[PDB]
Amino acid sequence: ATLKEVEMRLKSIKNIEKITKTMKIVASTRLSKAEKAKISAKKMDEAEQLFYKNAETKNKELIVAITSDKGLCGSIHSQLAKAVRRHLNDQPNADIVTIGDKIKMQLLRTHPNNIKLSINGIGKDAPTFQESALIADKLLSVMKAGTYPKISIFYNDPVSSLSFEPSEKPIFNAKTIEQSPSFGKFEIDTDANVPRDLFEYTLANQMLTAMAQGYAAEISARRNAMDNASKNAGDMINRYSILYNRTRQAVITNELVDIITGASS
Amino acid sequence: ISYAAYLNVAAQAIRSTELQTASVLNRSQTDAFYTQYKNASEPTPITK
Amino acid sequence: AEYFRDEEGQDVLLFIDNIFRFTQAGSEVSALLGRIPSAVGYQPTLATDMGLLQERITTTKKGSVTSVQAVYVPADDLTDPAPATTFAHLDATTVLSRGISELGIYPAVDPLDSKSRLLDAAVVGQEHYDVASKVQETLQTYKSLQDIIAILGMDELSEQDKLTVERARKIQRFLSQPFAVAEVFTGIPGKLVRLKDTVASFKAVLEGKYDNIPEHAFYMVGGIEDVVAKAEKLAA
Amino acid sequence: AAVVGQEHYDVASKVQETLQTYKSLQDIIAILGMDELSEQDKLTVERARKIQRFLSQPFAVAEVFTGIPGKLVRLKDTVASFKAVLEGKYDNIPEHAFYMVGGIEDVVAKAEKLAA
Amino acid sequence: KLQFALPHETLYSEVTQVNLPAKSGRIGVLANHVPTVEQLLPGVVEVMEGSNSKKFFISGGFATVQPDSQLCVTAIEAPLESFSENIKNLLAEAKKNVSSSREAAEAAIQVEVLENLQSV
Amino acid sequence: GDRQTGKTAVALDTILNQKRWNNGSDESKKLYCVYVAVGQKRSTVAQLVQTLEQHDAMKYSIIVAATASEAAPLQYLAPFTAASIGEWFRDNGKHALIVYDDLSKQAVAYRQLSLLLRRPPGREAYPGDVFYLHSRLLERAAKLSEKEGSGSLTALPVIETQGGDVSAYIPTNVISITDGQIFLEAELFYKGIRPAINVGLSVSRVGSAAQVKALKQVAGSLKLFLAQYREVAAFAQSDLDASTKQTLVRGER
Amino acid sequence: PTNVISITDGQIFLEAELFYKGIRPAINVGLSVSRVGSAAQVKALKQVAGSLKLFLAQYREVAAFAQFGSDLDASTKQTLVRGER
Amino acid sequence: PTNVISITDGQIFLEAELFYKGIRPAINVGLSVSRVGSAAQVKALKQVAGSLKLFLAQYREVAAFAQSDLDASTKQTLVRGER
Repeated sequence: ATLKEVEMRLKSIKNIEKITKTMKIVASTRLSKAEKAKISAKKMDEAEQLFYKNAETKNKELIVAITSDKGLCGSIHSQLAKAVRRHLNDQPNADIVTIGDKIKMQLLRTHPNNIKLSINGIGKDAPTFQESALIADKLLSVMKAGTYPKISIFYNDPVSSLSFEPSEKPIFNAKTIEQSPSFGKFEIDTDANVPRDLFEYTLANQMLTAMAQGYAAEISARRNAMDNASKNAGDMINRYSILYNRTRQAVITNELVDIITGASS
Repeated sequence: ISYAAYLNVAAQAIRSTELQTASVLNRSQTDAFYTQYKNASEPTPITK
Repeated sequence: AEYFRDEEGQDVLLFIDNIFRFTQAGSEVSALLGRIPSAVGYQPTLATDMGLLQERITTTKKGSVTSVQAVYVPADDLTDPAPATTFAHLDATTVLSRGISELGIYPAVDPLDSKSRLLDAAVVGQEHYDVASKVQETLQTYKSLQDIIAILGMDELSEQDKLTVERARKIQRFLSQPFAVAEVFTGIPGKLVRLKDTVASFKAVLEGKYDNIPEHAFYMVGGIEDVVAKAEKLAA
Repeated sequence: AAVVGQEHYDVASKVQETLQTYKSLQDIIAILGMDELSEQDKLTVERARKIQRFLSQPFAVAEVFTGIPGKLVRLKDTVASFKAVLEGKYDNIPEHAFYMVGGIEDVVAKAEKLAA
Repeated sequence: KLQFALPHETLYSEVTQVNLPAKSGRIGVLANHVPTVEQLLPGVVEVMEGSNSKKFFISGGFATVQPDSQLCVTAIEAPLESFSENIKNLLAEAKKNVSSSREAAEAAIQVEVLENLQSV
Repeated sequence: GDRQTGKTAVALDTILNQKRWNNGSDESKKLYCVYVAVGQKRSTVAQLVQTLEQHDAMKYSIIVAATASEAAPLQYLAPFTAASIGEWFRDNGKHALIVYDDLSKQAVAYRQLSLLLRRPPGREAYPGDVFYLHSRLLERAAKLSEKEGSGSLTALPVIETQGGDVSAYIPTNVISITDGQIFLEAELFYKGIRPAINVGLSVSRVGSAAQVKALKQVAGSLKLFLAQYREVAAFAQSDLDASTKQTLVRGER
Repeated sequence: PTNVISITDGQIFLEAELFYKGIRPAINVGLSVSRVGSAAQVKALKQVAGSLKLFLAQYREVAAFAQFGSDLDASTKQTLVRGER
Repeated sequence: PTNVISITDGQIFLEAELFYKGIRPAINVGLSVSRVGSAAQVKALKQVAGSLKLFLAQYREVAAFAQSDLDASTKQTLVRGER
């Protein structure tokens, strides 16, 4: 009817409301850990960056991208996809590793050949060294990424805990370390060639930090989005309520007419 | 052995003695599948 | 029933079926009587006719007549005037819903919606009351957690929460008890579980005395004695 | 499936199902977005939006009101046209090209018009 | 100054003398020390801030005295002493597992780590 | 509030506290309570009677009884009849409290009557001059001028809500006529909070000239704290600030 | 309908939306009942369709949450996958 | 209204939101239709007015479906439409 279609769609809306509420709550719970993590990691990373600045480093081509397997957290998946697609116009022949099922899907549509190695089964957990290290290890062995002119990793910088701006940074390869001019004011011997360890070490350290930043933005966005979803659902509840009320009123009117029509006879 | 693999095993080894927290053990585990996407078409999503 | 109550001087236990039929019938003769039918076409004298019947059914100092009046709730809407008026006149409401029957639980009672006014704290004893309050809370938790379990899954919820869910499921299937008249409606011989035994058995479950017994070994069986034996049956 | 035959009937069946899906996901689309839908669902939703646009076929004396010359499409053409769209052969062509036009061939040419 | 940091906790982000084990053997850093990069070998580390001495067990990493006299120590995780015999026994099991060949190398690093721990 | 959620029980509690005041020699504190049992089964009133005997409240009580079986004309005139009794106390300068339970069923009886007199139905199939009826009854509860004697009649009508629908014609009308509402919140009842009231939906517009001065001082705070407890409820339904948690504890206690 | 529903031993509710969904005819068995039941059902057919009902009942609930598009827990999707078929 | 509408040669429904929003009075053009067309009007006002009814029912459509992301083509029409 009017009544039943109003009501059933309102019921759908209700179930959705409850679910978006539920999601938002869990998102907040996860968020506290996520933000905390990102601090410790980021502080550690900055210490490494301290080397790179002073070294004056400054690096066919890698793209790495990070999201979760899990869906619904925002437009994290597709905003990141769009800035990647922009950088697939900045290098068509760049090899995409997609870390996370959702970011896998968006890029896989735009270029599927470019997807060469992809990583799944990461998104569930919060970023961890074990993951970063192994992904790095596979990235080196499988993709031989040291021979790729640069590496670029994309992640989501959590600009504010109400925003996320997708951001990228370049992982300085061993050649960069080699050819950086200040490196003698970071004296080291030929033996134990620092580029060949430092490349690999910062592959993980940069990746883990990137991962932390991304996940922190993602869970934060998930809370925000799920909250906004609940609000949007409220508006729809109210819209179907007015229709319900109008329909209810109309039933009464016809019934009153019926009583009068009867009584008059 | 690779430098970052070397450090990785060492970090895992540190989670032994035995006084170490749950969070350490979580940092020391991953269940994943590195999905070889060679050529669009995907050779098997072999464990990571 | 009155003859039994009064002059046979005995307690009785009346059974009527469905009392919606009584209202509905009355509507038909309202119209024919020329009496302008009141709300939702129900007779204007709905209240007083119900009232007469209900007042007649009572405990008196010579007989205690106990009605079980079956009620058919049109379109499961209790704000339909005929159910709602009866809702007032009752003492021990029970709601039998399709869903719980579908879950395979006999009887089909909605557990939160089964309320009696003769269920009270000292009335049925503080022990009985407190244990039953724990049951209500346990179930209410389970239902809220169904949503978590639905998408996110069971794991994420605390061990305490997980145990609350598991116990609710065990209790849920400890409600499943077969009936003797369901030897043709289910073909499973009935069970009769003493009041004292029920208080004890639900107390036991909550205490987790039998958290080592499978959920389905509570399913469709009687008392605790049965459940232990039924644990053996699955064990074999 | 005999009167207009199995081919017509099948084509009709898929259109009915598709449209009903599109109506169903109106809630989720609004509460969330349509990019917050699964890829499979997103394809059907997109297909249904195309179907919807396709359904406007001008009429001869409605050229007066619309300002668009009327469109009559052969029964043989209709079966052909819908078949292709369901196979998404022409699903990659703007909504606008499917808008206010008759047959499949008209959509193709109107894609050319839009492209300019 | 010391800037001992991990993606886990920030340990010692002046820390007067720090004694480190590096692939260059052992290196000690005191106040103004020359700005170097040293790959930290998996380690037993002492950190002294004034006279007080704190004893890290460190997963190896990188050390970098920066020219602003900030000893950036970056390591995955690190004092070690609270963690501490069953680990030596299970390490013997891992040594027998070194019969199984990368797995041998992993188990060997485990044996190296036990020896390094056992010293303290 | 919701049907038989111990609706009568909330009311009965007042009567029992009034036993204490009644004992008091000040005859303005001798509120001669009247319970007006409208369409209430004789069993239900039997429970009430025994409770009243038990708390010795029978010795100022009046129970005007229009029982469930009793005729709809008796039910119709039952609060009006009762009110005249109340006027006698009030006019005599005494005070008393009359509890009409429940005017919703009183409304139904008037409906039954009106339809039987073939007097037309009106909105929500209730007579239109039901409003007029209710207003007449409720204008007999009044604190009389001192030339007309200090005395008063106080009344607390009980309205039974059909799933909390106060939008219903009989609730809307009464709400306007009366000053204050107490809206018993059924969710709270189900959640075992007895008394079950949401004080977000209870108001009194007879204010603190009906509040003890002492109690006023120490309960401005109380209103505000509970309000905050309610608002900050949803901040617990998430890992959030110590400040919220402080409010929540203070609220929970 | 109300009067008749009370009189009759069953309802065989059909749903229009499900007609469009492609069951043609479409029977919505949520509001379809047969109080007389499976004494009028062949013994073989009683056995085979025994848990047909259970699976469907689970499917109805599971399907309702499932439209959201999220990757739900696998146990629920075991139901979801089976139920669809 | 409907009984009248069937009799009448179009309708001119007016929009409350727009009324407040600076068309005083505000003519909803989604729900304004005619049923005689521009053969009641002279050719200058037919030639200029070509497809504008469609155009602002294309702008209307674009903002209907804007609530995810859409193509620049749609944006162009919406931009024209707004203006």
